[PDB]
Amino acid sequence: TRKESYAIYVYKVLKQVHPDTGISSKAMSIMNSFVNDVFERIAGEASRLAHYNKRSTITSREIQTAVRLLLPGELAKHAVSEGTKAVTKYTSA
Amino acid sequence: TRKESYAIYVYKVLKQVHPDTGISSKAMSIMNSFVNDVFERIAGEASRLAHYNKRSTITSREIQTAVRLLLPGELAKHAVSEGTKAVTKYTSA
Amino acid sequence: AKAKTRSSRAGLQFPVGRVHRLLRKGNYAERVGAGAPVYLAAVLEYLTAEILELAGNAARDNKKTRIIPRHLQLAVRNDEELNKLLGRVTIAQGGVLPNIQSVLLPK
Amino acid sequence: AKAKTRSSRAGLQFPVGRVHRLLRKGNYAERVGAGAPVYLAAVLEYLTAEILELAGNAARDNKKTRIIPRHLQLAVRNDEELNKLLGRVTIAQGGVLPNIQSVLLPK
Amino acid sequence: AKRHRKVLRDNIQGITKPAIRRLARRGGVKRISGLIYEETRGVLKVFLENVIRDAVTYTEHAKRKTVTAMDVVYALKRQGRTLYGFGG
Amino acid sequence: KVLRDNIQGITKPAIRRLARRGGVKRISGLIYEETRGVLKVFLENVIRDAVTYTEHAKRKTVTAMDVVYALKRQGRTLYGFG
Amino acid sequence: LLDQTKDTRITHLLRQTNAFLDYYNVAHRIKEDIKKQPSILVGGTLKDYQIKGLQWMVSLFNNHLNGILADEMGLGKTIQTISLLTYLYEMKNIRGPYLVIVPLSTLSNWSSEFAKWAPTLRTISFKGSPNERKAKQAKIRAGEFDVVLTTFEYIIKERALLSKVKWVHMIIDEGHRMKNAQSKLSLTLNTHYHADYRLILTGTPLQNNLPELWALLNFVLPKIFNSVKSFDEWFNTPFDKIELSEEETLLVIRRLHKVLRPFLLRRLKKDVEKELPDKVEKVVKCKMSALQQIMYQQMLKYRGFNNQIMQLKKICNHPFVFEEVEDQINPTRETNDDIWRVAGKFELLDRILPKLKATGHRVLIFFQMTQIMDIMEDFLRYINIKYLRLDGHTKSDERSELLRLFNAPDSEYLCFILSTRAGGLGLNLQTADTVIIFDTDWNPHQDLQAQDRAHRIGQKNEVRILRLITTNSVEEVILERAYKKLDIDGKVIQAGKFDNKSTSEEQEALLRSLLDAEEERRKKREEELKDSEINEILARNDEEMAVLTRMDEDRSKKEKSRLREESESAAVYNGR
Amino acid sequence: RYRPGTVALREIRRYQKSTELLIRKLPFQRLVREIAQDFKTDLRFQSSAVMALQEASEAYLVALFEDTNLCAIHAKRVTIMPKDIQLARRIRGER
Amino acid sequence: KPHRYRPGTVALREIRRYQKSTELLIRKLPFQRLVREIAQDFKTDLRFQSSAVMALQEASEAYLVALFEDTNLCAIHAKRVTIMPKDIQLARRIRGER
DNA sequence: TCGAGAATCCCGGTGCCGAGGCCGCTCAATTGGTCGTAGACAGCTCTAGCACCGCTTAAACGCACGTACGCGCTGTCCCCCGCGTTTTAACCGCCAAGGGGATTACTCCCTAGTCTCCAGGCACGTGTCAGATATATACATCCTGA
DNA sequence: TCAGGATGTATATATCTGACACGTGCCTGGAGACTAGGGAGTAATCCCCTTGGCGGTTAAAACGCGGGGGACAGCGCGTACGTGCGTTTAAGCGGTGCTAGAGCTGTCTACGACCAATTGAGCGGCCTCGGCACCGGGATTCTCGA
Ligand SMILES: Nc1ncnc2c1ncn2[C@@H]1O[C@H](COP(=O)(O)OP(=O)(O)O)[C@@H](O)[C@H]1O
Ligand code: BEF
Ligand SMILES: [Mg+2]
Repeated sequence: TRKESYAIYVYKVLKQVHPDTGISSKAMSIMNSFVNDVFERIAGEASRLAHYNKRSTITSREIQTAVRLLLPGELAKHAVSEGTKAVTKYTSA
Repeated sequence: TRKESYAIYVYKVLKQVHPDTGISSKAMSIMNSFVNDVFERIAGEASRLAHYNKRSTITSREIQTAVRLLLPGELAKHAVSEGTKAVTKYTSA
Repeated sequence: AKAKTRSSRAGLQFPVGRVHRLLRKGNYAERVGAGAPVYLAAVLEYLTAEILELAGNAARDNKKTRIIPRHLQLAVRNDEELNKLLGRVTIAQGGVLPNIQSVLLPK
Repeated sequence: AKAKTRSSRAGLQFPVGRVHRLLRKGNYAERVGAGAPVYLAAVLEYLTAEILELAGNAARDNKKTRIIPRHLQLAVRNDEELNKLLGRVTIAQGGVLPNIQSVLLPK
Repeated sequence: AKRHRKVLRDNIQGITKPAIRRLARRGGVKRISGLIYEETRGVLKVFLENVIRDAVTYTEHAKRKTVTAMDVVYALKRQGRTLYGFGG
Repeated sequence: KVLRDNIQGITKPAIRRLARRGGVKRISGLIYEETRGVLKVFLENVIRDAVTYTEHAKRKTVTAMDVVYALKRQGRTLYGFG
Repeated sequence: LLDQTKDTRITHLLRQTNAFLDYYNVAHRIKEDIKKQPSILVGGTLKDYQIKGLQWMVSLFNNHLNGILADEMGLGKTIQTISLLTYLYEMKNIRGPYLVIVPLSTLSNWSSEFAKWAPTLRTISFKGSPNERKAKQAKIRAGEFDVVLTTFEYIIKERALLSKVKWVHMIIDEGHRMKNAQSKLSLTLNTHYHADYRLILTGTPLQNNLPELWALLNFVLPKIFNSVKSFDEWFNTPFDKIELSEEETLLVIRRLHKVLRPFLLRRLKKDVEKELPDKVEKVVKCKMSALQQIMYQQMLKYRGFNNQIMQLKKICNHPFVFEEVEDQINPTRETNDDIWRVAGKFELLDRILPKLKATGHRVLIFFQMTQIMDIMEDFLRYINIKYLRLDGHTKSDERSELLRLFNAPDSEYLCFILSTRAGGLGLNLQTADTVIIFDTDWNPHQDLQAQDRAHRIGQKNEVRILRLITTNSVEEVILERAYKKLDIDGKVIQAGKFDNKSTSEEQEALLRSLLDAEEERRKKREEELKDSEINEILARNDEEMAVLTRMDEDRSKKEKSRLREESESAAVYNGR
Repeated sequence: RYRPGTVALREIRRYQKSTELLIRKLPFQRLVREIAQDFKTDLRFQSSAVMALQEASEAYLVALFEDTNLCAIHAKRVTIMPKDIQLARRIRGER
Repeated sequence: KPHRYRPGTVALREIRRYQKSTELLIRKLPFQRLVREIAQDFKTDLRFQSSAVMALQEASEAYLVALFEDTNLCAIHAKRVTIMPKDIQLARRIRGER
């Protein structure tokens, strides 16, 4: 049985922000439950937005509006900025 | 465009409980939004219970446990009683 | 053969078929069992029957034969369990239960 | 041709493919677009980068080079927006921000 | 005055001392301090901003210029306060 | 094996320490029993939800995941345990 | 085709006459005429028109038939109602209970012609607070009176009372106010129980589009109330000009005349007198200012909502109607020299005013509401030319009081402000002369409605009308559409003008000559700053041309100019 | 003249008796439009939407004055104060 | 005379001490026996993982800490430095938990 | 305003168990192709939303005035804190039994899917009465004085 | 403590209407019938994590005992808010004029589901080694009685 997690990814991002700082296993578990939490939130709001507008497909627009609903203020603005840049670079190349 | 509702059904149940009493249109709208609300609650809890236990099928057991989670106390007991009786009579005949 | 509605088999007034459709297209799970719409429709019938029963009793107490949102506000909030279920709900045109703190009354 | 990961195309460290799978099998909608896992993974990268940034700053302020749940409690609650997002969250081994009401201090 | 109006108090002041007074009479309040009014206007403005930003968000997502009742219902249910009778 | 008076196992110094962390300076002598009642109610709720989850899965063991789903079920999210 | 309406609606005329209780004969079958007035009428002069119209409406009375008065204006609907009741029930003596309802703009007026032009018929009015009413319908609660004179909304509030008693003959005024049958007034007139005889008075028929010809002839008559949805395709006449005008215009409109002859009645002032001095109608044009003109392209470029129509009407009239603009122009908002130098309407206005007061002739002006009239008050007070003011929100006390303040010939005030909608029906004046209209008739029936308040029976002066419009603006396009509509009903109401006695040759006379007029304005479809041109309007004789040269040694001779930071800053604050 | 506090109680029973809306339409609608101007310009509102915001707003303020009354009465005072309001909003977790 | 601190100083030093660390303030075995007793009334013969009991201890202790924070806010609003049961049940009445 | 002294920070030293990197070993992520279909875009209709004014009147506003209550101050007493002493149950470390979670192999039958057929329910009308309103009349209650 | 008046509040009858209850034509979604297949049930085995016990240590809890400070009651002052009245004033209702965008349809096409082939990123098991817990001593700081 292989149970996957986000551990190595939070580790990589941590080494990007603070290359000299490590993280304990418990804090890694907290980060994992955080990523799963926020993921289920944005996915749920995307499902609601897709159901109310009568569409069967989740696109970047529904995820964008969901981010603008969940994240207050600057988290929403910078989050939509980073995500839009990521989809931009993704489909451009 | 035909927009369906629960109006006539709440009307029938009302005529079962109180045959002599009528209902205003606004109260019928409140009853409609109530039935839709509770429906989305029980269906959502059933989806969560089906996802956590790793099953792709919603059966009467998941709906039962969802009713026992949402409805406090006697509403849960009598609700599970009526529902179990309804499935009983349904599959029996 | 003549088609008989599944709502009439279990003795339910609610549309077992419609509930089944909403469970199929509601993106809840990938597959839906055969007892889910019957059981769920029965639960909804019990809840609706109770809230309409209390609403009818309140309407009869107010000498009005037509249920109004005020009678739903009173019928719910006067009941403990339905108040615990609906505690987060704001009912339109509901009003507030008459209440005064005993310390505010003259003496 | 040599397969290149979609996470490397957009410049994301998070598994765009895994997010896409979770959106497909998560019973969210019936169909999933091609920009949803990229955009969502980017948002998660921003949030994780911020919370780990504040956690690293708090760890550096406490003279500890290893992040502990206390540093997550401080790093979150000291920030206004993350406190508004996580206000309903109970972090294990978090503790409480040091606080004393000014009226309780001697004079 | 008469030559030019200058009668504008804006809008949030359009919520009147007797209005808030009545809302307090319904809540069970007996006597009211003179400073309750400004605070009540501030709180009302806050709550209205919180709901309206969401309703306008749902409106912009659908690519519509009209804010309907369903948008407000989904904003209230979005913030945890459920409303009945207007649809849902 | 009937268990009784175990809520008395919660000690006056314990609750006292919880209040010292909560910012409370001085405590009245009547806080204790009430705090025990409140804690017992909370545990009744969370434990009935978790035990409900455990009954639905036909398992005899209550996993930490069930407790997490009960807390998130009530609206209090607990990170770090899964 | 539809002549089933000819024979069948003639037999239907028999159905009203006997069964309810050439169209010149079978509909009018009960005949009479008298050129003598009823004995109750006192202090009035008898002309020829209200005779034929008098026993014409009496001919509608004896046959038990309703009707509409299609006449121009100034023919004394009040006279026909007074002499109507006083003659009829001078004979029969029943004399009541009878209902008359008029706009609140003129109420005590109608009672004033119920005062001097005849006594012996009492009046029940409704005005002011509920107390005076409590006195009135508390005294008359037992229902004894000759006539009730009321207004519109008091049958809506007092419909719970005055509709209980039985009525016979009602008089409702200004059918254009009636308009739609979907309006609450209409459907609540069925809550009014029944009054056998009816009538409607109007200065002009309904809107150019005319879907509501239905509503009209439903409230006017038993005729068409059976089938509501019929005529909407039969309205296609108004909406190959020779062939389309032929089939549509000639066919359908010949049908409309064929059916509608014995209902509407219209005449002119030249028919009764010829004392009408001129056609008494002109227009003018104006210019703009660059600082204001930038608002056209910039503020039109803003495209927040509904402004594009609202923005240009204001800025060509006043910049100061906008609060922020007026604030940024000057902080002090004191009376200033540059208030009238911002636009051209105030420049040419300051040009005409010295000649206005010079010639000793007065002027009427119509306005938009709210800030426009305020700023005009500020200008007329700035150069100090005294003025009355009138508008919708004023009370009835100073409504009638101001009406009396006009009637004094010693008046030192020449101009004054009056509301198009509120006051357009608000006065009856033989002594006025000059008229000006800014709004440019969102409905033409309102501009021609309030337009005739100058020329009147016994006018010893010569009327001139001016439409003040600025070039390169939406408002002259609104004038374009305005006389486009004047053509639209030009096939309807200008077709309805030759119908009085049901003549023959005059209809094609107005088709060839009038058709040359609509063709003339087909040419029209696709300055005056010097003293002489403006002198030409108000001259009307060489004597006035000579006496206006005394104003040329200052306005022209004069022993700055019209016209940036306000443009950029204005663009900043208006960009919200 | 009535003793002070009697008219207040009669108003309590009166307004708690009926369902009437306690805020006038047009001012509240202009307020909603002003607040909505700061988000997206040139928006259209259905009447049922403004009525919805009025229902939720009035009910929210009624509950807020209930809890505020509980605070004032807990302080042994019959007069609510701003610190009672902001106290209730501090305990609810809204700030 | 033996040196004694003025009443209220030790309480503040304890406030800083316990607010400084992450330590759990309730002893394991009593809390575990309490959880088991409460769980007996639902389904008999249940098995608990250690991480589950630790979870209930985390949520319970954090909940009581927040409850004492709001209760302290009530007591201070009453112009008193001593929390009382009416402050607790007041906070639980305003939160909507009763 | 100051020393005695008890608690706390700081610094140097030591031992350890979890953080961090490596290495097979998958199995899910990537690529390449199809195949049907959701929605993108253009077009048409027409409904409700926007502005504005007329007109009435219930509500708001400003103000005069009284007295009810919030708040400051004081005294009392009681009860909870700070500390010492004594007891006990938590804790840790180890050991042992075992049963319930976890997985895998086999099988079957419940539901998705499609086609066919028809009536349960829905928009549109029609009539019609529950109650909202108005008038008249009498009871409940507060406020006053006795 | 107890009677009299004025105000608001309840009751009885009449009346008048707009929303509610019922019938109707129709049509699209629900029921019946049939088929395939894959997910869920079920038997069997493995093991690891739970429960239970025992013994030795000791930090922590219970119990008591002074005493000082805070909870609470009382009292008095002053000022701020209720209450009523005359005066404005926009709210409410209506009515006009325009048109922007909600709402539906009809194509038509890019786009995502789905299956076969392939392989390398991530994971479980497995090794170091060092950042941090723990301790012992000294210097420093904050509290309390002179
Ligand atoms: N014979 C007459 N002599 C003098 N004045 C007359 C005569 N007939 C009519 N008038 C004028 O006509 C006015 C009444 O006309 P009015 O009733 O307003 O016509 P309408 O109602 O058609 O506009 C009066 O003011 C009166 O001065
Ligand atoms: F005589 Be018109 F009606 F001015
Ligand atoms: Mg007239």
